[PDB]
Amino acid sequence: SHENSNSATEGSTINYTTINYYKDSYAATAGKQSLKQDPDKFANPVKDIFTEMAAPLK
Amino acid sequence: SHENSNSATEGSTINYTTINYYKDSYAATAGKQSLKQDPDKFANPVKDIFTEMAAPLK
Amino acid sequence: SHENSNSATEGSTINYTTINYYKDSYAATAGKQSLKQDPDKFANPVKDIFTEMAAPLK
Amino acid sequence: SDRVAQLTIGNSTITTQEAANIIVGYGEWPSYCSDSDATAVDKPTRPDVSVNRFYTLDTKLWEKSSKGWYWKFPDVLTETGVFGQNAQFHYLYRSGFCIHVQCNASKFHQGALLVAVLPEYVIGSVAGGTGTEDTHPPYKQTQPGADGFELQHPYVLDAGIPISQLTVCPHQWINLRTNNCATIIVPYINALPFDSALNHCNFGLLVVPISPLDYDQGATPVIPITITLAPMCSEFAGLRQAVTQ
Amino acid sequence: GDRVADVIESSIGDSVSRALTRALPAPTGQDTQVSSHRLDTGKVPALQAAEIGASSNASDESMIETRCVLNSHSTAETTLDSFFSRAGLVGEIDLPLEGTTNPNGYANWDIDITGYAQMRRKVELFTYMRFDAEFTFVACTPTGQVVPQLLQYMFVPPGAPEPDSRESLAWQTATNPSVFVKLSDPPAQVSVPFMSPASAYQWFYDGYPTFGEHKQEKDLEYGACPNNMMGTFSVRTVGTSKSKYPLVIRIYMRMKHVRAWIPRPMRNQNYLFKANPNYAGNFIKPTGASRTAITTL
Amino acid sequence: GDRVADVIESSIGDSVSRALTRALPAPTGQDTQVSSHRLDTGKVPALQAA
Repeated sequence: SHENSNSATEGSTINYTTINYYKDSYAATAGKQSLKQDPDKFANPVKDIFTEMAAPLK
Repeated sequence: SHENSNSATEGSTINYTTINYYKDSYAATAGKQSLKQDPDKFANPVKDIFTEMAAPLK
Repeated sequence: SHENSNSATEGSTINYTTINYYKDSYAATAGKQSLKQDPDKFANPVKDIFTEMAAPLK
Repeated sequence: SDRVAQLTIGNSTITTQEAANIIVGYGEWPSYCSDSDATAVDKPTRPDVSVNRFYTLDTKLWEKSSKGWYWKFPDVLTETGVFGQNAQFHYLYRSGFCIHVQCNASKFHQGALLVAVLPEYVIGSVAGGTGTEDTHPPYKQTQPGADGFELQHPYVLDAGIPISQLTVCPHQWINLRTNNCATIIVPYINALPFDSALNHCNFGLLVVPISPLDYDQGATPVIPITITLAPMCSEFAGLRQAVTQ
Repeated sequence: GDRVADVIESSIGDSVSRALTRALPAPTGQDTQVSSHRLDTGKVPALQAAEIGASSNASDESMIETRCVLNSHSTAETTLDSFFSRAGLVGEIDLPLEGTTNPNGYANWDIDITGYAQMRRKVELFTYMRFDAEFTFVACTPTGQVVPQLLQYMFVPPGAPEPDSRESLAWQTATNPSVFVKLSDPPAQVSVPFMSPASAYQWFYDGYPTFGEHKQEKDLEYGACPNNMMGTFSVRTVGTSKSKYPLVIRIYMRMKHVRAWIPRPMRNQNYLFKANPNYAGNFIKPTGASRTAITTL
Repeated sequence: GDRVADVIESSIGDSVSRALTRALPAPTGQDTQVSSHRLDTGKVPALQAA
């Protein structure tokens, strides 16, 4: 398997290999991906952060 | 995989293996190659080379 | 790969393996072979051999 | 300070002390030529430095209405001198070169020349000029001799060759600002290893004045330009008798 | 023994083509950064002029300053050498049932890149070349439909006699292998390697490929070499079942394993024969259209 | 923090009216005497043309 790829799309957490019926390489299964979500800024735009013990509002 | 090749084209920097659907061997992917360029002689034909500190012209 | 062959043709200098699309085994590539030649007896049928230093003829 | 030359033969010679420097080629090492691939297997020889020296071949004039000139390489010296006879009776040739063209202009004179060495160039002949009527060009344009031959159209080089796209070859300028003489360096290149000196034509020079010659009336009308060449470390193969066939 | 030293002047160390110059490799290289205006010496490679690379004894930019630009472009896969092939019409031929241009029932065509100068001149921009080639013959009806007929393809290796009849010996072509194709099978797709007698194909070549003295008689061999070529291709219908429909073929061309040299610049004129330096001198036109003035269109 | 160095080209050291030239003081000075005609080099400051 002396062959490399010419793709620059990143964002993989596990190494994996691919094999294609065509001469190219990335046309096979893209692999398994997880799910990520972070809606904090969408509903909570607060700059003044208090300590965990203290109440947020006066 | 008890099989050799009958090709004499050189210029490879990494070892790699090939597999072909025909009986021959080199018809598969040729592999990944880098890019090399050296235009020095094209525009700078100077034989008298000075040291790095000294200026080139008098 | 629990399978043997039923061929008795010898004259191989390197071990190698074969795989066939048919049920038989030897129909694939025969492998790479070298070139050997020995024309000594064809033109030089001399029984009386002298030493390297001495001339062949009196 | 390696722009020197020691030259003396015949009765006159030309050397320089503070010339317009030199042009280097390919940044490379010295070497002989491939020997273990010819049709035969006989050992080669080495003619060394027996006859290689400079005699000028022509002193080309530059005038008001210069249209262009050139030469045929190595047809310039293939017919004259002991080198001429050697090339005639010997089949294979190879050597390096150091082209030195003498080109001076006075205080009065202004202008420049377009001297381009063009290797591998398939010659653009007259071919009847128009070429639509099958009247083949005579032999008086295939073997002109020591006179060279006159090129027809500058900006197409008799073959459709637009001028601004000649930049590929080593390009030189002739100006009193630039040079009192020009230097050209070319090694031996051929798509095939061995050939005869009468069938195949390697290349030739080309000269077309990039700028028209001008001067206020009362000065010299023409400008002579001198050319000589002497191959360095020449080696000839296919050694045989003085037999053309 | 070892007494005279006349020959010792030699320079053993043969590397490349004949010359006399010398150079030397280096392990590593050099780098440079950018800065602003300052009057100092010793280390100042910040700006680069391709020829001069310094400042003249008359200042160039004493009045104003400059700016900077950042890069975000990649050049890894921008090479064209082999991938430069795109769409374009190529050419076709016909084998009718009844016709005058083909009184024999078979068509033998000389294989070459000289097919149609329109697109070949794009590839003909070079002189010395090593490449792989591909020939595709697609068969259909002259009307544009498909009909289930019986066709096959015979190859003509170079050196074989050119057939002069439908029953010539050239059909046996003992050393030529056979391809198992039929109209039901996909159309022809044949690879052609590089079997040039020389290192590259000869188009821009001034010479005489035939031995003997050169005369006016032996001038036609420019471009059309009877024997130096890589052969032709002959097409006919074999078998007792003769086709009842006329047929047409389209020929598709593609190049692989690019390796080129000898850059040769662009041509703005037309030929009249193969590799003919002759040109329409009476109607020479520049490579581009000019204007009465450059200031305004 | 300290990441970009665009402004660092400045030349702090303000002394006098705006300019860009630079010089440096010296602790001591130099002297010269007189002599007669002689063909020699190295030390010959005897005469002075302004």
